[PDB]
Amino acid sequence: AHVAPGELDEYYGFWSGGHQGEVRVLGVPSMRELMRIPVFNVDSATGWGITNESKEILGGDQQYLNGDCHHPHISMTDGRYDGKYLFINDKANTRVARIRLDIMKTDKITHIPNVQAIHGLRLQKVPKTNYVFCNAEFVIPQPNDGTDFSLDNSYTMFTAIDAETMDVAWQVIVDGNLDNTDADYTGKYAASTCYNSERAVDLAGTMRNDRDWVVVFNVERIAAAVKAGNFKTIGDSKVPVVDGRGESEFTRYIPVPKNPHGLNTSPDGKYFIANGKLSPTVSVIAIDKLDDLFEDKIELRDTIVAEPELGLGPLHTTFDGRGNAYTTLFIDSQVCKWNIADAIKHYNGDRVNYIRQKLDVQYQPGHNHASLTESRDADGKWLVVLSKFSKDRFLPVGPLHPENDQLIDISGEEMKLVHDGPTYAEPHDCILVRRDQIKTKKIYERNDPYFASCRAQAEKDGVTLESDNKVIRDGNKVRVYMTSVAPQYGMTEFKVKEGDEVTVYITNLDMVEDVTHGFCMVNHGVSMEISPQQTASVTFTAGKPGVYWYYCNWFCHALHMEMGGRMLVEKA
Amino acid sequence: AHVAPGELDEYYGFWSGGHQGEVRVLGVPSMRELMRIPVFNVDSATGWGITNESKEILGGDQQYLNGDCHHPHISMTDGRYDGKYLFINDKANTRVARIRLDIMKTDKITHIPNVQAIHGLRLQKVPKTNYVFCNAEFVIPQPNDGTDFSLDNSYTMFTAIDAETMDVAWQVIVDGNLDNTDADYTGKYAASTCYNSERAVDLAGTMRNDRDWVVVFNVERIAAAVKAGNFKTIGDSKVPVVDGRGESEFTRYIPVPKNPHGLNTSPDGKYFIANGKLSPTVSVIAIDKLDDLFEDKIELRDTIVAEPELGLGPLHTTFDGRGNAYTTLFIDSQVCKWNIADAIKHYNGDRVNYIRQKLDVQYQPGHNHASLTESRDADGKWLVVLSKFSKDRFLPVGPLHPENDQLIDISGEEMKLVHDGPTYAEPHDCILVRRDQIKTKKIYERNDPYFASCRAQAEKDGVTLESDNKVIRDGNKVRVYMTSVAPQYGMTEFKVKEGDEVTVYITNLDMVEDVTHGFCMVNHGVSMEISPQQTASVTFTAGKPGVYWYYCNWFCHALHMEMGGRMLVEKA
Ligand code: CUA
Ligand code: CUA
Ligand SMILES: [Ca+2]
Ligand SMILES: [Ca+2]
Ligand SMILES: [Ca+2]
Ligand SMILES: [Ca+2]
Ligand SMILES: [Cl-]
Ligand SMILES: [Cl-]
Ligand code: NA
Ligand code: NA
Ligand code: NA
Repeated sequence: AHVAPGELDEYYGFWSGGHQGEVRVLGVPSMRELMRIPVFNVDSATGWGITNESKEILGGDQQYLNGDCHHPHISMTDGRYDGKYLFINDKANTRVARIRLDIMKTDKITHIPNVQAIHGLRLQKVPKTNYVFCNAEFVIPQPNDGTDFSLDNSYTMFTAIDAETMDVAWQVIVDGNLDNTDADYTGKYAASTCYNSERAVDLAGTMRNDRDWVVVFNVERIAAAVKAGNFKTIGDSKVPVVDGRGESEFTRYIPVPKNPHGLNTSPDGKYFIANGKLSPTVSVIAIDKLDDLFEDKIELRDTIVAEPELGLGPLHTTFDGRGNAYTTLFIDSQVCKWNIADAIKHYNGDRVNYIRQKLDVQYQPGHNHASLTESRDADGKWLVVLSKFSKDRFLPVGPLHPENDQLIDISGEEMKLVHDGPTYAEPHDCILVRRDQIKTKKIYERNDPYFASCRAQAEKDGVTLESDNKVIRDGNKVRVYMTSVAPQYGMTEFKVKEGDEVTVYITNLDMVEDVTHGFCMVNHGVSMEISPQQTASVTFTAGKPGVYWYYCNWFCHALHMEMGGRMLVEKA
Repeated sequence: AHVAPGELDEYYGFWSGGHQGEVRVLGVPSMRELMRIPVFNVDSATGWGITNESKEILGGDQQYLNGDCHHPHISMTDGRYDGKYLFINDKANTRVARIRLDIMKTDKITHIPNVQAIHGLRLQKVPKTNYVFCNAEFVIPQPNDGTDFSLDNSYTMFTAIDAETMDVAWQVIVDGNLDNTDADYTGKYAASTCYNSERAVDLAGTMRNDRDWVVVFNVERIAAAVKAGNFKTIGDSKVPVVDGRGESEFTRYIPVPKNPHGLNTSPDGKYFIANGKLSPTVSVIAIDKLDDLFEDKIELRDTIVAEPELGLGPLHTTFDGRGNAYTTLFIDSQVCKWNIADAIKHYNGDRVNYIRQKLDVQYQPGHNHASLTESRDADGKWLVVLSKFSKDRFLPVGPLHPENDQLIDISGEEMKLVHDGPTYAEPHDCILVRRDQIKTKKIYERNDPYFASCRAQAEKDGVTLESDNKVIRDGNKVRVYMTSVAPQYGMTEFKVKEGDEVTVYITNLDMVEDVTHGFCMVNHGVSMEISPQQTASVTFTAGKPGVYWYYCNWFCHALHMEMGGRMLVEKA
């Protein structure tokens, strides 16, 4: 449970940042934050959102200073984590990101078309992560062009992204809406919860139906229809769209009470578990019955093998790989341990006890996550419970309180609280991976894709980034290329005109690990990271005439304070 | 050392974020981050830098997405922390911020005129914090208007800000430059290091002189000259400027080797200690000799009562209140405990031993900070050492590594490492305060200054913020006022035209602690916090015609997912 100085954590944890927009890398079981990976936020330090390279990745037709990331998931090969990529949603500005786990940096951002608010996200497990599966939460008109605002004619879609290219593969129109999603251990099926079968905005409307549903997607049938050309398109997007509304070959709508929320696949591949939320239950769907259901051989509700009452406000379920499930009860403010097989007996009227233990948590739990739960190798060691209120649990810090991520030992029969982890607004889910499932680089190589655009521009200017310190004049544009070797930039002054569009490229020629440099231009609103063997750039408009200093903002050497230069801006 | 679940930390720590731009609130000795206070960064979650209230506080004539904050200090009454305000510098875009410690929010940002790169910052101690003292690091022409770029005619200034108004009080022109600063325990004196007596840009130039100096400011004389009207002004600023160059009544330039860096006041009020950096020394200046020096009764170097050799790269010194000092050695990667009285005897020629202990730290230490060191109540319990490299100390996370903030027990004769704390780029200094020295509010009062502007606009529109759900049209502006009680906004639909300038005001009517609401407009790049009894607002341009959902992004209730609404944008 404890990590001494000089000792390493046993697992990485990748935490969502919620509306703060980043991913946080923790060591488990120390629960210490090792790194922040900027995604949808703008990072003053590394310049994510400021650098040209990050801006290229972000794309889009407007700058967004925010995002809302909930659901981080790591790429799999044959149902085991492979450590290549992390993917996460953006509910705020309707995007999905991919993070490269070799350098812990975002490398792709995709805008999802003709939907709003990407919420649920999880990955194909088997045969490997070929698809990223994405829910859009909020129904909108199709197309959304202002000619018809009616809810009556508003819909959402389920989206599959090609994991390797990050281009959207296809979308499925559904009835109702989409909340959370998971995938099976064959590649054939994915499934999502719906809380708004009513397609309402008002609170009473969203709660009218006694049951909403889990919608199950026959990914095999969908992919085949898309391959055959049996699809349509919406609006300005060329993405293939198939229609899963009503009675469709692509979907099954299994009724589940009530405004259900989490959707979690058991690590033995047997079950999708929908969390009942307004219903004090979960609903256990037998994946091995879905083939029969897609042939209309059984009823929709025949796939339900258990629907146990657990307590008030079930939100999310996770697994120890020993046959138990752990479910957050938001209103009762507990985590409930229960046995799946015993709940199945109870549903059948063989009235065994199925609840093993309720542990109070502090306070109001959202997601929970057991170590390796999303893989075949679910190890039953650690359980993280991510609670949304902290009240009195930490020192007072004003009206805005931290969240509380609690680490619980589930290695034995009895859940035991070990650590209370204050966290800034606002983690949703997290994912734990063994140390040995991640392989990182300690320095860049000069062909790295993270500065492909810099190499391409340098070639146009005949600049050798590893060697040159040059000022290139291009009309109202100026490109400044500098090398850096601690504690010196290879250029200590340059001159431009007021209003010039200045781009500064810095290449870090240091080879020693951890010798990162920075670059900041005083009063010009720019900063960037340049780690060993990286190139990075920033663009800014030169301000009113005068001297402006630049300096290294990454303490790098005893002579760091002296690592700088001057930009001289002349009257045009 | 250890804080169990349900127990509280004994100290607050306020960490600088460096070029990440925020202040981080830690519990000590657990070393867990309790809260982030946005300052110069743009926070996707709370909307700091997006909300109208934060934008008014930031002011300026352009948006900055970045800052570089090093030096957090808390307001004092008679040399004891009083818990009212924290102040911090911005090196990147030449600002100073004040944080209100009742709500843990920035409330004032001041742009410092006619200087670049605010670095050193510390507070008046006695009789209380009336002044904030600020160093500007980089010499610039006066005025900085592009007519003369020469270093020969470039200078910097020391700045005093009125702590209560946050308006600049006066500035002092100096020779050389300014790095770090501290104040005495009378109010009369402040002092700064200089590393660039050469006023050079090139590295060899900045290290040419064997000695630079500590510049001591006679604050009493300066304030008198200003009150008498004996000052000038620079450029377009009305701030009073006095000239402390050369032989001046306002300054004394005590030679100190070599490119000295930290400047630290001992808690008995006896010494200013300059950290030698390129010289393996510190220089101990006796404050009780300064009156004699300002009457020319002693020589400049007669104020030096010790100049002990400690080791390679001394950067920052801190104090246990027992007569020992603790100095970071950046090159040797150690913290050195030494006895001040013995160093004075050694300087006098006595055959004595002033070094007590060298502890290896991991790796390359910058600032260090002992609990209550900046006050009379320096308690000698804890020492934080903030190191700039972490190498192998934490799990690998790519080319960019965390920093390492180490917690050391200094309560006894032997310094003992207790904890290694990974931190994101890049803390400089921190300040520790007892739990009982901070008094926070849990909910807002409706007269709070943090939404005075919202109140004034509501009044003009005839709106009662605590009761109204109204849409106000004013040309092409739309002001939308809503109340909120989780899980329902008081308005679930509103209509605007494409291109309208839409301002949404939300007033949180929940009264229970920790029931924070949020607000996000999908695809419009806005988010904001609304904590209990707060009002907050965001402004955005309505996009292309269509439906856009808004939702609460602060998990607030079991029905959080249903806390939404729609903005309907029509073609103009
Ligand atoms: Cu490069 Cu500090
Ligand atoms: Cu309001 Cu969640
Ligand atoms: Ca419903
Ligand atoms: Ca919360
Ligand atoms: Ca010098
Ligand atoms: Ca570092
Ligand atoms: Cl889920
Ligand atoms: Cl200092
Ligand atoms: Na099959
Ligand atoms: Na089958
Ligand atoms: Na099969």
